[PDB]
Amino acid sequence: MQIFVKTLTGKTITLEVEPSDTIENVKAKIQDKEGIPPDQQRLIFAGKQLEDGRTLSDYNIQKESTLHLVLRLRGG
Amino acid sequence: HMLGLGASDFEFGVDPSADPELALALRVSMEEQRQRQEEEARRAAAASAAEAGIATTGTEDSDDALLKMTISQQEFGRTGLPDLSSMTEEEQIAYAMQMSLQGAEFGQAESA
Repeated sequence: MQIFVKTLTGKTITLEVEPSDTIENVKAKIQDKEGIPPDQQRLIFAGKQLEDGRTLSDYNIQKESTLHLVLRLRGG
Repeated sequence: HMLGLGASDFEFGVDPSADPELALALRVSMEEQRQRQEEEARRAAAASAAEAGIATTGTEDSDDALLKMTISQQEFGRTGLPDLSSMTEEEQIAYAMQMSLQGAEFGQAESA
C-alpha cells in the first residue's frame, strides 16, 4: 500500500507500506528516505496522533492516505 | 497501575501554546476532514434528492388520453387537405394554434 506523508515544510513523501505495518515501521521508512531519526518523528492523522504500537489499518489508514509528520524535540 | 495518569496531560498540560507543531498538525488534519464532510455531505444531498425527490409520480390520470384525444380530433380533421369548412372556431383554433406554437421567433420582421 503506497501512502503520502506531509511534513511541516509542505514536503510530501510517497512510501510503500502495508496496512499491518506499525507506525514505528513507517517512521523508520521515512528516515531511510530523508534521514531523520525515528525517535524525533511523529505521525499525526485526522487530528489524532498515531501510536508506534498501532498499525496503519488500526487508524483506518488506506492507500493514498496523507499523514502528517512532525519533528519531536528533546523534552524530557 | 501508576500515578502518572496520561490522559488530559496532552490536551491541557501543554495545549497548542506549548508547540505550534502540534496545533498546526491538528489544524491541517481537521480542515481536510471538514472539506470532505461538506463535499460528501452535499454529494448525498443530490443522490437522495434525485432518487427520493424527482423519481416519483404525481397526478397523471389521462396523460396519453390527452395526447390521443387531442390528436384524435386534430388528426382526423386534417388529412389530404386543410379541411377548414368542417373545423369550428376551436377545431380551426387547434390548427392555427398548432402552427403558431411551433416556434414564435418574432412575427414582426419584414422591412427592417
